[PDB]
Amino acid sequence: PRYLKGWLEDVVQLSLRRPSVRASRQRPIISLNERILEFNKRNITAIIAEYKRKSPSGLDVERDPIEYAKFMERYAVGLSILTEEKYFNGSYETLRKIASSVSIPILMADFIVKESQIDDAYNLGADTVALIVKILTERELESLLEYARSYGMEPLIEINDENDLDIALRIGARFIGITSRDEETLEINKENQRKLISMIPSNVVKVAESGISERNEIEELRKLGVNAFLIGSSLMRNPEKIKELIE
Repeated sequence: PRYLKGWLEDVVQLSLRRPSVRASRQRPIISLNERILEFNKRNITAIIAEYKRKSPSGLDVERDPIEYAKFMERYAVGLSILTEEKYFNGSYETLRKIASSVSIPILMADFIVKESQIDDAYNLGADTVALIVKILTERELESLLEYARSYGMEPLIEINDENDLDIALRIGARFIGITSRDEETLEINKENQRKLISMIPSNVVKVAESGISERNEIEELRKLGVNAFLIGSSLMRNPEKIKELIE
């Protein structure tokens, strides 16, 4: 991994020791990025709803994950399942049960630093994974991207600054998450998010992440080229909000 400190250094060290799983996957990969493009062509707002019990940027929510996933299956373009344990209270077992229960694309979101976490995602039923440029070196990014693609997955490459974006383009990313939240400091800066979005080629599928709460923001960002929107805590607290954001 890259040189880090504080909680990111910790979570990376923890992730290096994440025990791998032995599970058999049940269904072919279904592409999240391709379904987003299809929603775009159908003029349907594409929201990726996140399931997460806890995070550094919110209070814990304890709700039925299957109920949540089945509700969101009617409206969301895909689901993101947090599986990091210490800071997000995630679990691989929640990923597996949700993936066994719904038929929309599933992104496994964690701090992926080793190949066996990609094996884990595949074996638990996820259709893709996130890779985070802030924590991975160029070499790790290219290797883990190639490995995920060898399973048929197209990872979401997560960026937060111009240097991160340059690397995502350097490694040939086709699917980029532009987060307004700096994972190290938790600062939300949407001016910077919009700047990075404006510098991404048209043929990359772009997901705006963090700080999305109003239909009007979705409309503005769509006009700026954003293809989909990742929304977590607001929907953990009030799942029905997704209905307003799509209409």
